[PDB]
Amino acid sequence: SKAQVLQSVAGQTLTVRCQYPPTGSLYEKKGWCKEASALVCIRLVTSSKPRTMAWTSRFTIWDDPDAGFFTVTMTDLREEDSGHYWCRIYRPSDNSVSKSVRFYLVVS
Amino acid sequence: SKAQVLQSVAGQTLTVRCQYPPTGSLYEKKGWCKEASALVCIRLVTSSKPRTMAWTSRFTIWDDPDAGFFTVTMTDLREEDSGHYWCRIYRPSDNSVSKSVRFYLVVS
Repeated sequence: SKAQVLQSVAGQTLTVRCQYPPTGSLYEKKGWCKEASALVCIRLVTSSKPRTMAWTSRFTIWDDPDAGFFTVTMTDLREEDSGHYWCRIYRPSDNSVSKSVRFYLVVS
Repeated sequence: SKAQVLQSVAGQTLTVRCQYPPTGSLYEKKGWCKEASALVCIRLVTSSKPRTMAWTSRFTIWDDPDAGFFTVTMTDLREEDSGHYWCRIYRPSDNSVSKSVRFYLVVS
């Protein structure tokens, strides 16, 4: 789909916000992954529970359903981080994707 | 000078890191401003003391000399935020600029 272009420079920190509608008492895992192929997106970080300090190296997610969005943070950008990414939201019931946004990160 | 290009989309949050060398026990105010002309840069936010929650609406700065850099955060980007900006570092002694980095923010 038409990737939204994000651009920064090496050493900086990237912040990406992805909003989503309410699903009641049910919790949807949030994920950030990098496209490796048209049909492979490698998971970089995932929020499994709400308002958790979801770590994993340079990548983190802070998700709060009460706010209606989660924020992905990528620190210490390198040229090699350039590429296509998606923030994805997964359903409990079957891990199907209910919302996904494609981004093109350009780091120079 | 050759502005570094930062690019995002409306609604997102922008993070800008500016590093700087040590000045001992002396504290340099940190500022973020937007170019209005070649010789006018309007101050948007300033850190007057170290590790302070330097507010002022959508813009904030967190500066920590022990870390060697400060971070400017601009939330809720709008198309109108597009333009040239500088993160500046001011000397005690006379408010002269000891370091400044020019950026071009593109928000679509």
